[PDB]
Amino acid sequence: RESINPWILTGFTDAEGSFMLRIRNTNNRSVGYYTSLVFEITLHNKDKSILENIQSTWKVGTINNRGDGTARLSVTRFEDLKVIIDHFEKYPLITQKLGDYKLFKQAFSVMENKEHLKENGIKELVRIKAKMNWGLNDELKKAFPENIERPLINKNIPNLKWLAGFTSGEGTFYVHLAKEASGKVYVRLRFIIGQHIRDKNLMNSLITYLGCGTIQEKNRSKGSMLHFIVTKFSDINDKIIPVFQENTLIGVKLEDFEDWCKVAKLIEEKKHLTESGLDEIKKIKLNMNKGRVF
DNA sequence: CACCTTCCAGGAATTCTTTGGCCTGCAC
DNA sequence: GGTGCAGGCCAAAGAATTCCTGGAAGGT
Ligand SMILES: [Ca+2]
Ligand SMILES: [Ca+2]
Repeated sequence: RESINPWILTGFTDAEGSFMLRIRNTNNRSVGYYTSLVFEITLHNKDKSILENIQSTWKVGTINNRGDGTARLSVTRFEDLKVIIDHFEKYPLITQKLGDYKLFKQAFSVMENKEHLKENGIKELVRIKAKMNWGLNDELKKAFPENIERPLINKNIPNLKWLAGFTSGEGTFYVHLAKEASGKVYVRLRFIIGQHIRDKNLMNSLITYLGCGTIQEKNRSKGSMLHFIVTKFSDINDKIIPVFQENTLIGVKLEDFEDWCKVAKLIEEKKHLTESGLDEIKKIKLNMNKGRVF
């Protein structure tokens, strides 16, 4: 179906997706190496439509339906990769994934000269794979004793469309219920984004760019990880909800968000204290997030 | 028959979600 | 014979995501 806005695309890619450089020796007597370039996303079936719309937008890559209960989009056809690179040069990433993507681009240029089939090709492309992702496997580590640091990237959030894309990937909207013996049962709206410590910068940018929220480190559970949380109702209703209302989310999360706002209006109309409306809230919370059923 | 690329399917590691509960300090 | 609540904190678990790999089907 439909295609996606470019910045929504880049944002969602910062959240999910991987750029990978395969370097595998030849099963043939050829003492050489075959080098593959792959950009692939793997999601729960709920969001398969996204995988389509990405395809529909790039018109490259294949979409495989897995038995894992997930769906995967792969782009490895060499010339098709141009599309990808063309995109992320006109709409760059901002998370640490940018680093990996850049190495991707680098590798592509090395293979574009068709020199990868050359000894020089092998020498350079390994120097690249060592830097991106988990680096070299043990085999390539023994075959190529070499010297390979890595500084953190600190880019600024481009716009709100990027945020709607990214949040559609890694954001969360939670309705917290605490029900003293008063029996009342309190309601609270939380908007959470969980990131690895390496993306601390992004987190910081988040607060300033939204002008609200608070960062909770989470190290007594080793992930590492840390969270960006917004719960103050003034900020949720005056700062968060309008953002994602004018820059719509994508994927099932949108529906979640919508139900979220249902709760938010009820909490604004003060109808959350009456038990009937509180029942309405409970019903919504029960049928969203992990509770929704597709 | 051979190189090489593009694809699928599998899978282990781990990074997200998503989920709660506890605490505190104002207003009143 | 302070207390109710909103705005914060503390975290866990599994599963959705991150990466990688083996094997083989398409083009020359
Ligand atoms: Ca992710
Ligand atoms: Ca997600």
